Amino acid sequence: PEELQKREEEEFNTGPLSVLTQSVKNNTQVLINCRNNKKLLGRVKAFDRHCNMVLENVKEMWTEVKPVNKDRYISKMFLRGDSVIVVLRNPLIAG
Amino acid sequence: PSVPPRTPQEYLRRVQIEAAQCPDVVVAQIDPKQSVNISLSGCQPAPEGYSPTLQWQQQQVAQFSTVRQNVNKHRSHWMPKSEDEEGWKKFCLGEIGFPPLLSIVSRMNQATVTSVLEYLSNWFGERDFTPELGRWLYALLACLEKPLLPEAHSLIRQLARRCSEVRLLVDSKDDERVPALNLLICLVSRYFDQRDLADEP
Amino acid sequence: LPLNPKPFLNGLTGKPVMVKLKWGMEYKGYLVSVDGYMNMQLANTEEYIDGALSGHLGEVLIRCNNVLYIRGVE
Amino acid sequence: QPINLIFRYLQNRSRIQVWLYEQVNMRIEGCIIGFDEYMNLVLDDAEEIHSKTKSRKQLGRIMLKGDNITLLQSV
Amino acid sequence: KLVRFLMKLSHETVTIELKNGTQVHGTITGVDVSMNTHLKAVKMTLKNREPVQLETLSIRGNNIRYFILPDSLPLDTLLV
Amino acid sequence: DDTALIKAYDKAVASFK
Repeated sequence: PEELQKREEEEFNTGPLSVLTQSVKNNTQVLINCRNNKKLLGRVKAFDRHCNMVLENVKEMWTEVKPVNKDRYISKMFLRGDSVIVVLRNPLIAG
Repeated sequence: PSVPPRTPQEYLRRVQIEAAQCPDVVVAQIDPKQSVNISLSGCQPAPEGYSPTLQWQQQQVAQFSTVRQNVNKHRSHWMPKSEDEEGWKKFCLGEIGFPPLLSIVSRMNQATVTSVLEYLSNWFGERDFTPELGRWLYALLACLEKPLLPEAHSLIRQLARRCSEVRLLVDSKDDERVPALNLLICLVSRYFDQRDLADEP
Repeated sequence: LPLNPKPFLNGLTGKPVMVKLKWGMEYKGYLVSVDGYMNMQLANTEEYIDGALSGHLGEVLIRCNNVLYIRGVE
Repeated sequence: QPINLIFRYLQNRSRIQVWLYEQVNMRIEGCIIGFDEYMNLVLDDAEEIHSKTKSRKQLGRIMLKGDNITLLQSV
Repeated sequence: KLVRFLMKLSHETVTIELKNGTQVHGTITGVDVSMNTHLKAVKMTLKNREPVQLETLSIRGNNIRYFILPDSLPLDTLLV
Repeated sequence: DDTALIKAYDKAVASFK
């Protein structure tokens, strides 16, 4: 039917995409490696099969020429799945 | 049935049918540690009392927008070489050196605006903050057109950090620097969208 | 015994795998999970750039596209 | 079609080489034992052939994604 | 689905990182179902150039890294 | 006004109260 979609949600609460629904359900942060060769640390507000995402409180983090850490902040973001490489559940971050 | 398939399409149809018999999602239970990602800190909060009011920050942001309008009147009407760290420091700060007159900043292109900003931050790291410096930073920021490159976002966050750090050294709100520092922080944090650095009081 | 891509992959769950990505990095870990689109979830994940152990990532979702090949490990 | 090419190679259980899209410094080689409509291959007894350096890394049984594939040929 | 949400965003002005890294500030006239995005009132910022004004730009869904949304944007509302 | 930035700055520093 259309309630065979409720498999989808059973499939997100267990699939590999659980990693995301974690962050949505619990307001947790994740860390995505992105193809722009930078990392995005944020919370996931929403997502689809393709890893299209809406994120909150994102820090874009990267390095550059001896290499210096750089970053930048982004209140709200629509991230295309295409740009995503991998995604850490419970990443470990420090000052 | 219990023959094999002679054409690709048949084989595929045969695969497809097998692939519908399989479970679509499969999870395996395992039974039983992590690198760190070094992240740049935010802005060093303000000592008690020192944090400026929301209505003041909102006030300057609005005022700063206006200021940037005027920066395009003069900009239609048209220096060390762009790469000369040292000269740019001299040129601006001197011993004195030159103020940021529209004459001179409206003639500076974006990549320069940005480089200079770097040079005055590099000065600021190892020298004390003057009001001469305050003027230039304020100017160069007003001469930054947006959307900004990320390199340039990271730049002005660096500078906003450096301000919040210096603000801790102050010992009376009567310090000349305080307002200038609070401003630059407010501008980076509210005009240029890095609200993760902003002084929410 | 023609082995096909879905069943082969479903067959790797539970076990150690080495996923290798389009862009030259590879990741070893225990293949926790797998979906229709061949996304994957690894535990005890280890990153290797140029073959050099780069980091220890723990739990990790890998988007399907980025995968070049996957293979099992002992 | 590229599929018909493969299909056969599966009949012979031929050993094949694969040219990758993103990567030029490298070829994959193996004996093919399954595939699907997106041209993902199960590949047995498989190897990374580095160019220049003439080296070859044993992988064993792998699944190669179909989106990666420039070209297929026999060995 | 998430593309339903993007299509609710006309007249919102945004910034877009393109895949080549170009930053593209503009106002959304339309987003289609494959994420192609038409803009107006556009300002493009390029690594080694000065910027660029343009009355309009239209952009390939698959040429986008991500959208930077306006902070005031009310998400919970649009996520339905 | 050529020094209009310089002015706007000081006005802006000044205005802290």
